Amino acid sequence: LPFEKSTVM
Amino acid sequence: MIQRTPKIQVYSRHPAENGKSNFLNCYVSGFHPSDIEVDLLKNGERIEKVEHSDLSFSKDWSFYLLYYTEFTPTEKDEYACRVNHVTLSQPKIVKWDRDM
Amino acid sequence: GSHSMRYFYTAMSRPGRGEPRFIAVGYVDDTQFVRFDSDAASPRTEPRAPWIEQEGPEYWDRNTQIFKTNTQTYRESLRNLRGYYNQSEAGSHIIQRMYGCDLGPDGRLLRGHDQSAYDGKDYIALNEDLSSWTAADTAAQITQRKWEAARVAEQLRAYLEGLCVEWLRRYLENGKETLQRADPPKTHVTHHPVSDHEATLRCWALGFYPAEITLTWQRDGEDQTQDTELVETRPAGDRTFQKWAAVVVPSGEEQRYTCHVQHEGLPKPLTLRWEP
Repeated sequence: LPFEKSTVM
Repeated sequence: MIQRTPKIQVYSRHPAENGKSNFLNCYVSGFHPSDIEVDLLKNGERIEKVEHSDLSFSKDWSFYLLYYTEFTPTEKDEYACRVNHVTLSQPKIVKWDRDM
Repeated sequence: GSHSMRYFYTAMSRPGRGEPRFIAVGYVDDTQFVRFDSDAASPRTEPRAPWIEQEGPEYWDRNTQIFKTNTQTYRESLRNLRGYYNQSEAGSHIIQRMYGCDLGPDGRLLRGHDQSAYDGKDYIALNEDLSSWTAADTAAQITQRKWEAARVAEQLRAYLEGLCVEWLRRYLENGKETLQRADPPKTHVTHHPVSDHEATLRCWALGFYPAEITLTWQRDGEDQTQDTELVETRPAGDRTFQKWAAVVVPSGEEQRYTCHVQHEGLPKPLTLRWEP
């Protein structure tokens, strides 16, 4: 299962 | 931008036996950026139904792909892999050698 | 049995051949199990190993929602990093990320990883303490500050120590017949004259899993590191791997040479010679 949070760089 | 040229290996899934169905592999690795063109060749002509693995990369960020197709090796048919990449002036052809 | 899980993301801009492509793949050890491609006719998370197929609709939707959000996030990140480096729109660039967890053998979180790169150079990495960042340059420092503001390291630590590990263990149990099975190499030594006075001994290892293996040649019981031609370990295409190592030897001295192979699947290490 992947990491569920996305954050723009 | 630093670019890295592909390493190329051409080889069979199983030990090569004339008349016996097998798989011809072309493994390209250590390259960057990711765009690359790979064909498998039988006596100089592009083989039609070649498949490939999903794009992934190594710990050093360099990309790798496996291209493959069913083939039946014979005494006289010559197999090869044709590879082009931004780092290459013209395509590189690597022949299949059954002891390599 | 020392196991890991990793996800590999590649986001690639391509002006003006449409929007950046985002592709994610997931691996347990040397086995790929899932993929997502923003370029596919219908973008969705797809199984790539038989043991993951038993996961239900809710798993597949969960994955697809995350990778779709990541597709949009990475396109913004590509814009941002082009900005940070004063790069033109001309102009194709790549962000890569690899993150995941390692278990011991044993079975508990050994350590976690989260690293990003830009055009194939280290950009930002989560430190082993899972609490602080290592940023490569003044551009990556901007990313670091943004990531601190959104408490990313804390979220990653929670994932790497919790979910990453829990799901890795579930996959290992579900796919235990393959993932927890080490297939030993099949080995032999070939001999081909190169000239009247020299010959190549090639030590072959075929059909092995996982990819990790050691192949060495010795002359009189000492390593032949500079003289061994060593090929990169390569996939056979049926989950197994292949490798060889070659030395060129003076003719008549063949018996002074031994090939040594170590691999998890072997009862005990192998010692091979050319057998005329």
